[PDB]
Amino acid sequence: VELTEQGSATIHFSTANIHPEFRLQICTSYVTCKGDCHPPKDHIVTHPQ
Amino acid sequence: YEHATTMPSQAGISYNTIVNRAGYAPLPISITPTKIKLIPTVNLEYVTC
Amino acid sequence: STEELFNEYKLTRPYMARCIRCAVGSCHSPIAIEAVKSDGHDGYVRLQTSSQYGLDSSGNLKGRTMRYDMHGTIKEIPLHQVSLYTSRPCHIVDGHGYFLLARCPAGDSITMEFKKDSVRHSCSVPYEVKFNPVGRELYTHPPEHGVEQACQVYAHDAQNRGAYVEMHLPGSEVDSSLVSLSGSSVTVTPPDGTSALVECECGGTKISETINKTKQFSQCTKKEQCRAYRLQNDKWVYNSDKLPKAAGATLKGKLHVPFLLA
Amino acid sequence: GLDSSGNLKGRTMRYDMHGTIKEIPLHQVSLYTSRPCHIVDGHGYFLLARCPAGDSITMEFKKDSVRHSCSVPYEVKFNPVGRELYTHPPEHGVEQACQVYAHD
Amino acid sequence: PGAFGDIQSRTVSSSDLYANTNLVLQRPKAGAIHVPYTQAPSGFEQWKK
Amino acid sequence: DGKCTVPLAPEPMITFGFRSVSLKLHPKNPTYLITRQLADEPHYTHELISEP
Amino acid sequence: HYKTGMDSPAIKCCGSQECTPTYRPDEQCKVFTGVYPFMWGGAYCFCDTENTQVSKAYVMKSDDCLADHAEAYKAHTASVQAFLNITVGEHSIVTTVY
Amino acid sequence: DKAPSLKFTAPFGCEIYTNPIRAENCAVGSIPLAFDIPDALFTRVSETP
Ligand SMILES: *[C@@H]1O[C@H](CO)[C@@H](O)[C@H](O)[C@H]1NC(C)=O
Ligand SMILES: *[C@@H]1O[C@H](CO)[C@@H](O)[C@H](O)[C@H]1NC(C)=O
Repeated sequence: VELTEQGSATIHFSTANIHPEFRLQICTSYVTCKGDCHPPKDHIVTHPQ
Repeated sequence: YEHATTMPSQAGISYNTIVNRAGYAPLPISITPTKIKLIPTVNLEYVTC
Repeated sequence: STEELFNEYKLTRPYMARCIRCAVGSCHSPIAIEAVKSDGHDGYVRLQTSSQYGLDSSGNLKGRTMRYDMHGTIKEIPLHQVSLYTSRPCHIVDGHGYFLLARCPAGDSITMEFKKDSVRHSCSVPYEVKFNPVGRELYTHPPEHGVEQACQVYAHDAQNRGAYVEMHLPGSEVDSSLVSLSGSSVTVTPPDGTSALVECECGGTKISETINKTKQFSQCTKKEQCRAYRLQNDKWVYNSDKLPKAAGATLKGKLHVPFLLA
Repeated sequence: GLDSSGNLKGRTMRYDMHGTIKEIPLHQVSLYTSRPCHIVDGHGYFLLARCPAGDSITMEFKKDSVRHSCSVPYEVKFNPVGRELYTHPPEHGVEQACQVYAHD
Repeated sequence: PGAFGDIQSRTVSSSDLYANTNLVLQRPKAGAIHVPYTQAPSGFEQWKK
Repeated sequence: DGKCTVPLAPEPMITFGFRSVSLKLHPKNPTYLITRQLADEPHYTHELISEP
Repeated sequence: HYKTGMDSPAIKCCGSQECTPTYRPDEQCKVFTGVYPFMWGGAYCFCDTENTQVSKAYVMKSDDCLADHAEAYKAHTASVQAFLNITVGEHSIVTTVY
Repeated sequence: DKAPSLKFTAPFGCEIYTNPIRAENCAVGSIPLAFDIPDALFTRVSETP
């Protein structure tokens, strides 16, 4: 990910956890990132998990 | 996705509702009844004059 | 008889359409079959063909005549010279417009044939033909006697019922026989008394339309280098999907469908 | 493919008749199965035709007033290409690899 | 598509027609002028069968 | 060897449910439906379908 | 029974086309690129590629829908009727009774 | 009586091809990778943000 002096960075991630909580590692830091996820629309998709 | 609601039968008054999926943008729904017609099945018996 | 044929044959132009199996391989047949309807009961089918029935190449009423387009020239044949068969030989009942009423057995395809000069023109299409018995006895060949029951059959009348098909302005049909070659120069000689749009791409682009007698386009070296589309656009044609479309407003009238189910 | 004398012709069948060799144009020669067949070409002893399915094959022609016919009980097969079982080749679809008796 | 009522008209003479037959256009064969399509077989004929 | 035109069956009508796919099939010719799971046991099915 | 109607393909040599909006029952339109149409009088376009063909289709009623059609009804509230000979005291009447 | 080919009856979603006879994209097993990376690509903590 590109990094600037000050700001916000967006990262796209895929999880199977309904209540995810992981330790995202960046250049040196170890951020603790948590939240809540919700079931998706599609019952069936055309790509593997 | 199946949604269900109950709009009172009153012409000229809008009915606004919202569909909230677990992790998706809310969907606004509006129903505006301009006329509600009740048409009985009538069969002619006779004619008088 | 003359009143039915007014819009059908005052403005007629039979066409040549692609056939997937024409006596050798696939080609452009004069009798290409567009549709076969076999929803009637006693083995009566109504074909729609690129050729036309009941008049001569000039456009005057004739008894039993199949009229077909051959490379731009409208020609004739008697209707008894044409053969039809699905799995066994069929028996043509009548013809009218683009449509032909025949009595056919059941089959997985239908084939139409005729020989005019020396070669055999044929067209076979994979349209399933069905034989539908009437009643609760599943015969295959109609009985000689029994009891009369109501049924729906393709009638032997060509009167104007409520069903119509569209006639459209024909698209320009390319003819490569017009483009001949004088010494290192293409030359377009359109058919006598008929125009030809010569779309010709070589050094300098050429869209010369209004040629009537003969023109020599010496800028272009070989015949295959450019095309000479044939323009008549006086007799209108059915809205076939096996023909090119003419630009602009194309609809020009309605053709009544004969031999309707009755 | 060529006449009684031994010279190349366009589409000609050459046949032996009681010791003397005769010729007839191929468009007078017909053959059929359950339904009529269509001759594509001929060469030497071999004839390439387009035939529907049938339990036998018959070959006929007519010379003066006698019809020469020969029927043999050799099964003729129609082999659809792909995974859709058709009896007559479709007017449109998708191109698939097949093997056919080439017209050469 | 493929079932009774795949095409629907309010009356015989009505100008409206609801059609749902999975009509799909396919690519034309090389060097051929025609419109290749694919659709479910008629539902009226199937119902009659 | 060469290329020949083979038909194209009507597109199946697919309905999705929780761990389920329902196929509605309307063939014009007897058409082959082949099926397999993408796992250690394919459990392949191979059917010929003529009627809807 | 339906009838799949369809317009004549619109072919453009060294050009491109656009789909007309659908206005007919089940109308589908597609512009197939890289076509080389080949009429009875030789090739149609002098243009190896970038030729376009517009093909569209739609559904109509069959020409025999006036006679060979099935009509769907909703039925309710049956109305019973009878045809009676009534004879009362040598007085007779044949009538329809609701 | 061939029965369907391997392209239709193979496990793990393998795709069978010929010339040469091969199976592609089998979703089975795991590839172990061994990396020998020169120190030139590595950057010190001071250089990186
Ligand atoms: C399963 O098949 C039945 C009929 O066999 C059908 O009614 C049902 O809808 C199918 N399942 C789903 C999820 O559609
Ligand atoms: C009832 O009416 C029918 C019709 O006229 C007649 O045939 C029948 O004999 C009548 N019965 C009596 C008992 O009158």
